[PDB]
Amino acid sequence: PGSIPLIGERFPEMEVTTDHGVIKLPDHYVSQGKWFVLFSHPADFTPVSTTEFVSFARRYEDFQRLGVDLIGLSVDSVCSHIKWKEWIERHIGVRIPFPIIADPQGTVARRLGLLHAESATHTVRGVFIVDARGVIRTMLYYPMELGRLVDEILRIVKALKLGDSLKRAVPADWPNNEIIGEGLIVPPPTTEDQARARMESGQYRSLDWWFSWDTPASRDDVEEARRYLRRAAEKPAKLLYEEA
Amino acid sequence: PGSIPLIGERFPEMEVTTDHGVIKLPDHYVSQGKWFVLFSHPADFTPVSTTEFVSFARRYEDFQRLGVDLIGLSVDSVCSHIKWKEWIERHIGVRIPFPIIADPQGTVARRLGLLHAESATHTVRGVFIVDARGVIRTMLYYPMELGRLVDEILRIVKALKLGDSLKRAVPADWPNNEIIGEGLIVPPPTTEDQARARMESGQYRSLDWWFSWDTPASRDDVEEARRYLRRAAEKPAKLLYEEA
Amino acid sequence: PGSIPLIGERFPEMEVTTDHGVIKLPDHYVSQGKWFVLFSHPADFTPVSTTEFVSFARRYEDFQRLGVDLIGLSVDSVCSHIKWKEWIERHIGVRIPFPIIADPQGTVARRLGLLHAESATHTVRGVFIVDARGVIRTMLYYPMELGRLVDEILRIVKALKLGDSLKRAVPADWPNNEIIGEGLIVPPPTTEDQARARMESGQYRSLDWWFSWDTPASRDDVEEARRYLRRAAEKPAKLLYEEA
Amino acid sequence: PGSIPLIGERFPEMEVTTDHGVIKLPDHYVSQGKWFVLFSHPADFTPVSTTEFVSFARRYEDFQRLGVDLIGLSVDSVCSHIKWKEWIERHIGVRIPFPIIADPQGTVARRLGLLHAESATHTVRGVFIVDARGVIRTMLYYPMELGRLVDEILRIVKALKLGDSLKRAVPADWPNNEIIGEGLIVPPPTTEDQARARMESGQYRSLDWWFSWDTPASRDDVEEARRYLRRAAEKPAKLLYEEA
Amino acid sequence: PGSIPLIGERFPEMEVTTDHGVIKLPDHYVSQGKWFVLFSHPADFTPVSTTEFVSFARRYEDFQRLGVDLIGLSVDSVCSHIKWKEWIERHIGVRIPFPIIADPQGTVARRLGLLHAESATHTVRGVFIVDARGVIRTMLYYPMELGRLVDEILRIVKALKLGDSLKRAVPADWPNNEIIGEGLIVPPPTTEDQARARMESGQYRSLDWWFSWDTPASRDDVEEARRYLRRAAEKPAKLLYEEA
Amino acid sequence: PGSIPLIGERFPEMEVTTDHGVIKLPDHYVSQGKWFVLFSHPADFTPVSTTEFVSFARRYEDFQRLGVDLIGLSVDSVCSHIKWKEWIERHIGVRIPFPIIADPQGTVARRLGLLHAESATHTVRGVFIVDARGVIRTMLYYPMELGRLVDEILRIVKALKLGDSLKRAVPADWPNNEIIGEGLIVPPPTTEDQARARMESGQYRSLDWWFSWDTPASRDDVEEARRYLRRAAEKPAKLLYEEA
Amino acid sequence: PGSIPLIGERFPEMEVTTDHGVIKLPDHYVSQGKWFVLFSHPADFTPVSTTEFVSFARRYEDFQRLGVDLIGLSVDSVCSHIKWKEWIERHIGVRIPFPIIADPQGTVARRLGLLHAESATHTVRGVFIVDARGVIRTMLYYPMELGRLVDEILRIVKALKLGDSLKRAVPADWPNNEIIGEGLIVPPPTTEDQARARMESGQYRSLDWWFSWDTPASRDDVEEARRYLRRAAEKPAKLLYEEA
Amino acid sequence: PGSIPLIGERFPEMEVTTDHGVIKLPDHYVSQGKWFVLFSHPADFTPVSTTEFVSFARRYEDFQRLGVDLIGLSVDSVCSHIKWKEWIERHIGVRIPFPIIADPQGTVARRLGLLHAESATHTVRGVFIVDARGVIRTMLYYPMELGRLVDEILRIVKALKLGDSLKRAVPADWPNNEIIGEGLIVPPPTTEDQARARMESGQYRSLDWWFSWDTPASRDDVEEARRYLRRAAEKPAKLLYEEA
Repeated sequence: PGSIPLIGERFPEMEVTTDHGVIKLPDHYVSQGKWFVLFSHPADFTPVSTTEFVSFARRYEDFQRLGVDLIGLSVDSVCSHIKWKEWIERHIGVRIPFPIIADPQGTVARRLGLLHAESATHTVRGVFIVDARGVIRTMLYYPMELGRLVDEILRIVKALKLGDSLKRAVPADWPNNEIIGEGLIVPPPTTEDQARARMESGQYRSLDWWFSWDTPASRDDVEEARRYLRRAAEKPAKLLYEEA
Repeated sequence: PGSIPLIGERFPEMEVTTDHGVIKLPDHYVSQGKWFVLFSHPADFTPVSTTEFVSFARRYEDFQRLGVDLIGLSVDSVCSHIKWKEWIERHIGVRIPFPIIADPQGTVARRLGLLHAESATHTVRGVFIVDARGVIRTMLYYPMELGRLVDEILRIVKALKLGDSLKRAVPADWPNNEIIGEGLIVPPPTTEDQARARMESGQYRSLDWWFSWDTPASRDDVEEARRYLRRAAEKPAKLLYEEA
Repeated sequence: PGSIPLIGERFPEMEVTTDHGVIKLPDHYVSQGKWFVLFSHPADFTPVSTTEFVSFARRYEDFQRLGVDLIGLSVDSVCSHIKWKEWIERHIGVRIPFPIIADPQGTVARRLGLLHAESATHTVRGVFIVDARGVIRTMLYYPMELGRLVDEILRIVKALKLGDSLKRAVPADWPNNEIIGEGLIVPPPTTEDQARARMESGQYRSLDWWFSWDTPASRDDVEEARRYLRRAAEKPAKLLYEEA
Repeated sequence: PGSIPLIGERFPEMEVTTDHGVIKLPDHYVSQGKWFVLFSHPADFTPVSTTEFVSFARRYEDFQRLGVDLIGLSVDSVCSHIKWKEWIERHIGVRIPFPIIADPQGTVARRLGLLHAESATHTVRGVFIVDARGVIRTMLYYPMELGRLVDEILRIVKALKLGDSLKRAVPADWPNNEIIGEGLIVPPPTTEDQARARMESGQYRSLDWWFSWDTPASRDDVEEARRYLRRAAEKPAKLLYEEA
Repeated sequence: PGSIPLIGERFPEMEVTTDHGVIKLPDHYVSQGKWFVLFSHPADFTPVSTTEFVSFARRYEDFQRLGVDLIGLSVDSVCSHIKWKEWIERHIGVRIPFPIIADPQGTVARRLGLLHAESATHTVRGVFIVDARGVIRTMLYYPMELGRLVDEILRIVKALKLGDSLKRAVPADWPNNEIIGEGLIVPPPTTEDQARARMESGQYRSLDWWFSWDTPASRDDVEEARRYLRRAAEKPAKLLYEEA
Repeated sequence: PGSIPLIGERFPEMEVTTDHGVIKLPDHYVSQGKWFVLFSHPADFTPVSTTEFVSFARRYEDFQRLGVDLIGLSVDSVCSHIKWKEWIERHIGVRIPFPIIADPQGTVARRLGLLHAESATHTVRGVFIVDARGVIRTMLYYPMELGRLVDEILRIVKALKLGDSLKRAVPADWPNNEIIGEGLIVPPPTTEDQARARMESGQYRSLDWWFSWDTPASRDDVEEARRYLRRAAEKPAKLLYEEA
Repeated sequence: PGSIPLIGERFPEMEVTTDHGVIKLPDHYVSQGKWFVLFSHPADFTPVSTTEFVSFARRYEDFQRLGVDLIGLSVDSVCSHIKWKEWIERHIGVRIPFPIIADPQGTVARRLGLLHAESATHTVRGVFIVDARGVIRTMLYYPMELGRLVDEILRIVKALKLGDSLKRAVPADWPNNEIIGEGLIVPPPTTEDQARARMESGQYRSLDWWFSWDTPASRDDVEEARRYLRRAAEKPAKLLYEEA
Repeated sequence: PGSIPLIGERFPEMEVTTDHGVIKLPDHYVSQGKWFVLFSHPADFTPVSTTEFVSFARRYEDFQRLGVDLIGLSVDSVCSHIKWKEWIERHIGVRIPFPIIADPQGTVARRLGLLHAESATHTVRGVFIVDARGVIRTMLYYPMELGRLVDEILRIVKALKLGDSLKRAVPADWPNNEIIGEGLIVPPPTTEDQARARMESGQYRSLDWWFSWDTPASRDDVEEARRYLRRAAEKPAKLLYEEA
């Protein structure tokens, strides 16, 4: 096994070198009132990693609408990062606008547990979702051989921010949940007195005293979440390889 | 501040008590030639967890068809697991067919790093995808306040089985990748000789010696994967709360 | 092979989550000048445990009259505790009025030595009798297979309270001791001069200088304690399973 | 705190010196197919301890009916044990037929955790109920100031032995339980398949799939157990101090 | 082997429970300007031990007249001590007026090295002679099978007090030394100059510069010591077993 | 602050250099079926030590009659021992026939715990009484300022040999015990069955079941032990200083 | 400070990943009878490193002619190495024919002491000259800001090989030493007999018994070495930036 | 198996005994605004070491022009150093003007990592180039059997001082680099913003945004550096051996 930071912990304090300059994490993003998604890839000039950078870049505006910044990470150095970006700009027609951390001695990698048994030398496809307080909200470890579904990363941040802003929990497969649809869950009672007050209140649709929900998300909130999933499910209109 | 098992490692040898009896992991599933998805939830008779069990139960046939079994985990005991499943079948009309681990002392939870800072006593929403050799392939850690997207778990398992059988890596957002669509990536050359040989075979479409791909997945495999994402993107025709 | 708290020790300082909320032990009871009985059971929705909650519930007023509060404990979570009590009130027609601690990681169980070799993950049927100063006075460890005698727990608390106020030791089987009946024992002399002086005073009935007693308990005190034992001896007029 | 052996563990292998000679525990009883109750008292020529020794002696034949032997324990030496026994025979008219362990260095006391904070030098009123396989079944810790209810010790050994022979769990306050009276509880199902097979059997009375029971105890078993409690509840005919 | 306090060290600071109450050693005696003889015996109601208690009691005035208190010690408890003294008073006609320490966990015994290989559980027949400054002057260890010669304990104390007050060393077998009779020895010179001065000054009988003596002990001092040995040598006119 | 060998332990294996040659303790005496008395003195050419060597020398014959050998010990060298013995024969007229260990680095002294607080460099007046099996039977520690009573060392070996051969314990002050005179004590019963059998057998004089004795020592054994004490008590006929 | 391997030691046993594949050092070269120069550079697509790779590639045949292989090293990955080589081939017209180690976790850099205080993450410009036995012969540490003089690296391996072949030491600045020109030094005598015999044999030119030399190097070996230094001294007629 | 101080670190503080007296390193040279080259040699009166001292002595002027002092090091004592220098002056006609450290117990050698496997006892041919701030700028380790090229030591210090004053990196083989001749390299951009600003400024000749250079070294700086290399490549005019 290996060590990791945990959901509910402050992202560990660290200075990192990127292709945009030196930055402190998580302070650089807190100070801007921004969430960030830190994600890792094994090495520059690798194909699955290249497809993921293009996916993130296509979705950069959707992340900006949510007040979310993107930052990559591999063990390759800054000049390799910049050459790889230039190659993607020239050959695929896509500009990567977000920084990439250079982590040559694996210092960041070992701190975030991004070195798995699949490779002693190269990080797996780690994803840290960090809110504007610098708190880790969600962690995903995908392997070398499988690209990420970047639309699920938008769904996660949109639903987490909706949860925070309405004091609600978010049901499976939201906003297309099979029980309550675009409904959001009221945090259950934690005492018998709260359980009673809730059974007697009639304020919410309920299946039991522990399962109440309402529909407090705006139609804009619901449809933007659904658009991410519709894009994931859509056959692309024109493949970028064709005009390359 | 927590330890996890790692991608590429054997799922740790353990005996667990489920509401179906005592089993050895990963042996029980390895012996049947099955993959398994082990996932955790904080406690029984909690609403997000209930929406997730209903989502998994709706997808159970989709998992079975792939040669994949499901096993749950919370810190609650077997009698609570059985009462909760009875509750779901009676009040929602859905039978949960797969076992749930009872982990009251958190033995399993500490082994798998499922106790994060969000709760000292209750597991987060962890997901271990384990192949038929008993090897961990992917790990996801969703928080208390956010339900999983279960269709992404199906897409991960399908893309992994495809990549394993076709000897390919899977691009971002497969089968709807913006660069190569349903194409799968040839693992890149590891030497200058292999790179020269690959580029002077023209056996594959390529953007560079390190980015080659073909389209070896069948119509059926591709459409199966697209079915998962289309179900994720679509609002269900009727909601299960109406039927209660 | 396990540690325990000891008679004469302060009940250890701890914050516990109950189905009534968060409390500090023993402070929450010391602050009210109340004794408490903390008792454990293996799991919610187990039958012997259900019989014991119903027995405690029937005796709640008897405990209340001595200024003794009740608090249960199992490794199950709050929501399982509230659902279990709801099942008891619905199916047996008895409301459980006292809190149950939820101890999902066995933190409290390990602190009080409630995990024995009968089960690695579930608490035996422990009983801690703690006075208004927060001091452990008596400890009982019943196994999984055997319900407690709750009337003996009343008789212990009543006899302890009498012993403390009257400055007496309590004979075997009080208030029906075969030697001295409802007599209480004068703490024996600790010196030769004290022994000679106790014998020369002839203030008490004696069998020897180390064995003096008197009858200072009131008729109401003795009758209260004899009531507990008569209820334990007599078959209930009507069984609750009947009107179910 | 302090250390103790636990319910479900084999009584610790040990040679003890008693006023009947040296015996190995638990082998000396195992080898005769006998249960034993080992109990402790702080010191010889103490008044509460004397009342308890007389209680146990009066109930000697009730213990032998159950195939249970008695063995005592204090930090006093053999010659003190024999002088104390002679004093009880001479002044109270009661022969103590069962051995007492001499534990001068507290070697046995420390092994069984009989030294609590009430006294660094004298054992509290410990009770270890040990079955004919040498397994600890129940442990009670009464303090210096409070004599035991010896009839509850008979009720425990009778109920444990009945549970063992009829493969049943014993409800609270048996044989006077307020829900099922003299009924004994069928150990609950541990799987969903068994829970369903049980509720389709209609083989037993049931409040739910986890709360089944029947009435397999002999009327002799029931009335003997009730008789221990009726004796506990009975004002004695003639106090033994009268005739001294 | 095993650890001890040594001649010339302060008797270890300790609080001991006696049948006369709690006292602090050596303070209780130092604060009175009294020597004490602490002596041990294996167990109360043993026959050599009884003969030794009677021998000390007969010599109690001789000890008191020298400004020496007696205190005993066994692993037996206070009540046992007092019952044993009652037995000696009633059956031998001798009152034991001095205190006995109760040492049930062997705490004092381990401190004073009174547990030898002859018994793991009961002290041998240790004797600690302690002066009015709390300083250990002499230590004797007699075994279980052999009663002490109490007159030699009187001789040791009288000779040590004479040596201290007259600034002399005491010859072998004093006051019946075969070379110098009742003579006492001048501590020898420690320098060549002191040797020359002494071997010139002619103030003392000498066998050499290192062997000088005088006779500074009063006739009553000498006769007091002779009387201890004369009592040792003479068969008592009447044996206490006869007049019982 | 010192470690000692214990009664009941084998005398520690060691090779010592004496003024008679190198010997192995205890084996040199065990080989011959001899007891030995090892005694120490602070240094050669000290006056108390000289009186003690002369007292041992005069009693050599009494030691040889009991099959006891004598062996001395100081931190002085073999040359000093020979010069010292030659001085005693010339100036006092007494041959020292027994060997003295030379212990220059205090190797033997530290092993036997003979370095006490009185002197960090010179041995106190230790006595080890060792039987023909090489077992330590009694230990005495006299200080620098006080010579031994050698007749008590004879009485100890005599009483011990008599106790061993007759299977008896020896009362206080034997053969002049004030309760039973020259009587020897039968080891007390260790069980109730032995107590009752012994008492009703009438075989011995008794004061109680734990205090039995007879008179199995020959008149010669008794009068020899008494002569030691008579000699200890007698004013010597003529002093050796006068004819010196 | 930091740790290094040393001249005269075996190059540490290690498997390394290069852009030509996986090789074992030093075995891969030892098994071919080849020397190797392992050199490091901080990162790919850095300008000093690029000039050094071009210098090495220009001298590749000079190295091959001596039986010396070249192997580079940086913490950049294999794909980055190959893209950097392509760049050099495309923009400078120079093919890099030798392998580059990929050392992303700095496993090799730490083993060889290539991380200095100038950078925590990137190796300085290290040079290990390793002979055909696998033995380290010479180590150079150039910093980030200063490219190496590759002709001195040729002079070192040429001179070491001559010295090994001819059993000679090589004077400062060989083959242009100011004292002995192209002379090689005879290893000095290690004894006075050798010193006398060396001087008397008149076999060598000599300044003293410890300073003898001859001229055993072929004209071709000398001119090869002089050609390395003349190349180092002469400005190229055409600069490669002008043919880009 | 050796430790070294590193490039970028301050030369370690040490007091060293030389043949010019005690000096403190590096403060002695830092004080004067002087760089120093500290070099080592195995032992005095060894032939390769002699050729090296002569090569340094004859280049002393070139070192003085650069504000560089020289200091030697061997394990030989100060008297040997002075005798050795006298021998070089007398027999070769060359005065050694710089000090030599005496390092008899290898204190300095061990601190600078100058003891390698080639000799446990004698130092290899180490070179520490230390700047006027007392920082280590370059480290060379030549072996016993190979003399240094002292002109490369001048070239290093000349190139380092030039890089420092013009803020430039020095290409391979400067001033005869095969790509840019006497061109000096601008440190590469560390961000994409800097890369773009530099490429659209057109201020520098470039091969790419990471490879910019200009020619800001004076004709004198370039020709002085090139003279070092011309000297190294020139067959000496007359060998000093003939004059000796």
